[PDB]
Amino acid sequence: MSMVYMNIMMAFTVSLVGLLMYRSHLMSSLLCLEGMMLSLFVMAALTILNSHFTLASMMPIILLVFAACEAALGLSLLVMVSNTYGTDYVQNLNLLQC
Amino acid sequence: MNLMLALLTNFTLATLLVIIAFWLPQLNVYSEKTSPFSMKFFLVAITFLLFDLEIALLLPLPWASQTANLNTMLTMALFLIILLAVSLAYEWTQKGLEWTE
Amino acid sequence: MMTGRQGRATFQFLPDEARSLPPPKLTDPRLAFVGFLGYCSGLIDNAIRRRPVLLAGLHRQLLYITSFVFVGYYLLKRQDYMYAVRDHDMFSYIKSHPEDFPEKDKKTYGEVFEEFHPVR
Amino acid sequence: MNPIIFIIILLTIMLGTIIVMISSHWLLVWIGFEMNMLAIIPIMMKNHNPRATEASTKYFLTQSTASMLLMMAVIINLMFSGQWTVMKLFNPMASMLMTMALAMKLGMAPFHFWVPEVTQGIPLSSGLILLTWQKLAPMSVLYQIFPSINLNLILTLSVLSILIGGWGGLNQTQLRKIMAYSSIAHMGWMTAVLPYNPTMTLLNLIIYIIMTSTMFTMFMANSTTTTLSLSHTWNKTPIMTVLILATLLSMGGLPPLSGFMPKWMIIQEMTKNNSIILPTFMAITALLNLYFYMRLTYSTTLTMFPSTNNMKMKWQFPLMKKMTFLPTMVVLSTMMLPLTPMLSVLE
Amino acid sequence: PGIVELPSLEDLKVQEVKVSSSVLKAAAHHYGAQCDKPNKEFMLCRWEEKDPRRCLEEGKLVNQCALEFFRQIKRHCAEPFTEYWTCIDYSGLQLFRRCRKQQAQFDECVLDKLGWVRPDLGDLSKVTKVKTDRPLPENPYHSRARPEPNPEVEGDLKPARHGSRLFFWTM
Amino acid sequence: AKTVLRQYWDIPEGTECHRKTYATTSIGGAAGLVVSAYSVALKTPTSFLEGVARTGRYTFTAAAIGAIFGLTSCISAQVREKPDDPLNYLIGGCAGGLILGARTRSYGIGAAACAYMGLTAALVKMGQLEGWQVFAEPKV
Amino acid sequence: MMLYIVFILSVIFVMGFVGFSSKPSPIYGGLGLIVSGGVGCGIVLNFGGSFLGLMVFLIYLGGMMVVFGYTTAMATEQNKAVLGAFVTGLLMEFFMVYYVLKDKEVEVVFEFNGLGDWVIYDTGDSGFFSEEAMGIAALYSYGTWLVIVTGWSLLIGVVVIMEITRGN
Amino acid sequence: PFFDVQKRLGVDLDRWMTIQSAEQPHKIPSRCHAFEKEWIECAHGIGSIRAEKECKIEFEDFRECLLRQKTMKRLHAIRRQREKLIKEGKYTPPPHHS
Ligand SMILES: CCCCCCCCCCCCCCCCCC(=O)OC[C@H](COP(=O)(O)OCCN)OC(=O)CCCCCCCCCCCCCCCCC
Ligand SMILES: CCCCCCCCCCCCCCCCCC(=O)OC[C@H](COP(=O)(O)OCCN)OC(=O)CCCCCCCCCCCCCCCCC
Repeated sequence: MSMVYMNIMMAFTVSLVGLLMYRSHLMSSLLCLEGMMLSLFVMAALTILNSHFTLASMMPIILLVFAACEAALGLSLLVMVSNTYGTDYVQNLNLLQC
Repeated sequence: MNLMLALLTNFTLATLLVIIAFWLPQLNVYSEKTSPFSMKFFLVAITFLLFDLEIALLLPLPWASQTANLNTMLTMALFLIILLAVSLAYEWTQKGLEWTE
Repeated sequence: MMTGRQGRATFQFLPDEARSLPPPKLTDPRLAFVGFLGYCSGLIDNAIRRRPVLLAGLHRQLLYITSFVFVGYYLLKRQDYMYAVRDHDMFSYIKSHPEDFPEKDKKTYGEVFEEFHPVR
Repeated sequence: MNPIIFIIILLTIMLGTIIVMISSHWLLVWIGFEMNMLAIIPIMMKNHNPRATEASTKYFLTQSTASMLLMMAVIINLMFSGQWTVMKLFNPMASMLMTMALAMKLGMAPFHFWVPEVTQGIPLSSGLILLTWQKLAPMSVLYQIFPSINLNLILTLSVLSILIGGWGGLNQTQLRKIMAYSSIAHMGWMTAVLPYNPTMTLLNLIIYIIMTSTMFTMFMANSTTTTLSLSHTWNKTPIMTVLILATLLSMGGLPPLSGFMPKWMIIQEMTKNNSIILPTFMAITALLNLYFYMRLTYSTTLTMFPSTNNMKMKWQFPLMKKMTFLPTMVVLSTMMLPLTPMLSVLE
Repeated sequence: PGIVELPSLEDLKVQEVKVSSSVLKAAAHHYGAQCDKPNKEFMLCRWEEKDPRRCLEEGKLVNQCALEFFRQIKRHCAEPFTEYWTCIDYSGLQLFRRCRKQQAQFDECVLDKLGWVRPDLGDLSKVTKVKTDRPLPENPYHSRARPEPNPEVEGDLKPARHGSRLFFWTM
Repeated sequence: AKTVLRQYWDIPEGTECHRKTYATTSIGGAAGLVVSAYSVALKTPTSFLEGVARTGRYTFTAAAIGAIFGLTSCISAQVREKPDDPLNYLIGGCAGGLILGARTRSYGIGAAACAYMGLTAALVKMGQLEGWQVFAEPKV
Repeated sequence: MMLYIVFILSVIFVMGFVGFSSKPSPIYGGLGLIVSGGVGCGIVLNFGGSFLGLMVFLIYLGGMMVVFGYTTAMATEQNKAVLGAFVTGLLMEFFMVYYVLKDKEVEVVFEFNGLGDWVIYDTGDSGFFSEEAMGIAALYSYGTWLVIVTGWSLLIGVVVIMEITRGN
Repeated sequence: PFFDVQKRLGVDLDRWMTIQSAEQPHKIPSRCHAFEKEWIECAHGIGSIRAEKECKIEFEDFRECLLRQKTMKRLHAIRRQREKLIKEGKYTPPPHHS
């Protein structure tokens, strides 16, 4: 591939592992989710710019617009979780076991 | 390289003033002194984000006016702005832009 | 498997070439069964709403039967077309590759040796 | 919720799924999924209670993660082939993430732990959308990229789904959880025959949607969500118990009902490819599904459970629920075996 | 695979045109109306051959016309031209509209001394035709023969032989 | 899993029993870690020390079963001079099944495990002889 | 050492990811994601993407990340695991950097090279425009379908969030 | 597509950005326009089962223009050989390479 791709590709892996291992806060994981889209944004832009894929120069912007809209929907749920149990801890969200 | 030096100088200068500001008066020796989530604020931030994203789709308009398909380009340009105004109307009528409990 | 067929018009319920095939008869056994299904749906409609099963809503029962037969007629028309296409492709492919489908050499039972296993 | 906003949100759920099915570009496929997840959360939060809030959160995190993996597969596929077309992927690593992203969205084992819990925390009408409509979009993509899916991966996810759906359902009394595990079990059948004959993946999907929609509709009519509450139906609407018996028997694959057709055709398309061990193991493990279906038939229609005194006040009012297409769905769920050769319309 | 063939260091040598971008930009309009024929032959060569090694001889002809073009200015209009590109060279953007007064003198000088007419707005951007004896390439992409298509299915669509033939169904 | 299985099937049956046992012990040991990997994840141990005790317990029980299958099934093929014989695997499967009962402290599990593990092992040997396929490659 | 600016930035890019991936307090986690975003734009700028790089600052850092920090300060109530994860992350980064700088070839899932990012850049360009800008401006002439679906999704985002946050 | 609505209606919803050799604004080409064109014209109409065998030569060239894997191996070899001879007194870079 190339030398830069290794770190971008390894940055996605770090964020994925970070998202799959919650500690206590729900806000912490949403950041790991928005880190993933940042790595995908940079990785796609590197590919498109280097190959002179002109019409694909708009794709990274579309990736950013939808990923931010999804992030907004994520924060709204976090707020409604905090207004119920007083904190954004994931251990509280355990009613559905039974 | 020029833009890199300009950023380095500005932030390096700011750091110096900050540290010498926390130390220059400490060259002096003064005797030791001793001894609710709001929903409406959150909705302003989220409304700004969705509006801010729609602005991202409008920034390339000046370049988009150089095309040979002005009829198509002018149709979609007025569609995005009209849709952005429709979002404002929905929040306005649904009491989104209010600060009274 | 029959998706990228050479003779194809995508996203068409009944291509033009299907009109050269005989239509399903209005007395088709499959079409009578589809109509019978519509009638059964009518009776259940009365039962779940606590109406007289056999008599209530004869006008409603008539549209249950007609809609099933109407939809059933076209599905059967497409069913017989897709099977006609399969045979059409199967036979054309056999002509194009005669070496892969040779004419079997036929030997009478007087000469072919089959082992005998007695039951004793 | 305002009725007009309810229609608008529903049409956006449909539009998201339709965009996935009419798109020849991976970006529009991804956009289709995003528009679909954005619109379905409000119908899960509509009842405004902690359980709904928890269910919507567990669904968002699962579907958000799945969409990120899918977009990673698309970019890897762009680097190694320089195109966006919705077809076979050109890198084995892209195929794995793509196959795993779709598995998470579908709810296949071992990416299954959210289906029982999300379906339990939302109303019946929201569960009906979740278990039937939300499965169309991922299956459409699998129909198109199956030539490059890793065989051992897709067949391994299929086998686990059949097992975990079976064992999970035995230990359930809540109706919403029983359908959730039933949904996991039937997914394994759809993806087991996918490498061999994708046409039978659609047939099993169509039949599953019809049968599942019939069950949820009958539960919604009597507002029943527990096994016991369903056992009072014989004393309120006797006809509805006979329809539940027939559908439950159909879902179990017992001939001569409709639910035997897909299990019948999938076993045919696998023995043609000299697959004998897998269809037998799949068919035998499906008897677990027939068991906890039969248990509901014993407490609903084949025995008369105890009733309560206040039930007598219900006899004086009719059913005002919509029960849309219930007469038509129930007949299609039971009396379609003689029309099996009609599956060619799906080719 | 193969070995990339490259021309020799003596096959590329030619007398360069060593004048700054301001000098070229001052003479651009007259230059394009005088050396059009050798110029367009070279460009037709490049867009057709798609290989710079195939159009080296046309390239040298482009250089020679430019050298001869500037010598004529060197003989008749030197001071007017030297004063024209000095004003162009002063601006960071090398604007024409800042030097209309000096342009007229240079434009008039060439008109009298050489009969050169400055092309009008929109002339140098026109598609033109060039008569060349170089044969048209047959396989410019060096592509191989395409794989032959599948046999096409043709004939009459007759009904299925005994129907679906699905297990026991008779139609 | 692809490379280790090749090692087991490359060795002809009833020979080099030391290497076959090592191959079987590896597979069972791996299957033990996979099981204990999910057990720790879904059922949190009370402490780190308790976690490693569980992971070691499952890993040894799984590795003990596989160790005795390859050893027992390879010795049997030697004394009987019958490589292509499923009965060799039946003895190995049941021998491994008893070990499972031994670790669980139950005679019922040992008897049930011996019967079913032994039956499954015999089928595996039959498939290798006759080329049965669990994940068949699409052909038609 | 200025020829390897892109690789140096990428190394800082990863270190920031190990920062907030270890999940310190949300206040510091968001701080680390701002650093990675700024470094991320730096990489995109050096590949020729100026509009895309600046769009990261305006929309990602000055947009979403401000809402993240704004929501953290209002709904977050201002260990060994954090340090353990953070140290584990840096070590893997160091070894990946160490090997790709020793033999200039590393194989982890993919075959990566270590010559330098500059070796793949295009060698010819004489246009009177920015190729990146032309593509993005094509959103209005070519991307009619994209504009409609994107705009509708943003409009539905407004409707959906108000529904979720009403609470009654 | 699962449903070919675009082909039925003759409307180009998203086929304009699928490939990098399609029509680009101002006729700006991609770096691998020639290679993509050759592979597309080789594999057209014969299905992907055949194209994986009868158009492998073109595909390998296309993938070589995308990731440039083979070229970087060759340059890497030359750099090592020059470096090895450099630290032995056995090589002398010419004036125009320094
Ligand atoms: C060969 C010598 C060993 C055998 C000796 C036998 C004597 C008895 C001792 C038993 C030992 C059993 C171990 C056998 C495993 C090794 C043999 C094998 O089959 O290989 C499997 C795997 C090999 O690992 P790999 O580096 O990929 O080798 C590539 C070779 N092609 O090796 C494995 O790791 C398999 C074990 C499962 C690994 C996955 C477990 C989950 C990992 C995630 C951990 C949890 C998530 C991490 C974060 C949690 C927080 C810390
Ligand atoms: C062909 C080439 C050869 C290939 C290698 C052959 C060797 C195969 C090795 C077999 C691996 C078996 C995997 C199971 C490992 C044991 C799992 C385990 O650790 O738990 C066992 C479980 C313990 O439960 P318990 O201790 O009571 O609860 C503790 C709570 N703290 O106690 C139990 O409940 C036991 C239940 C286990 C049942 C699982 C199914 C048995 C394994 C199926 C395979 C059968 C075939 C094996 C024979 C060889 C086949 C070729």
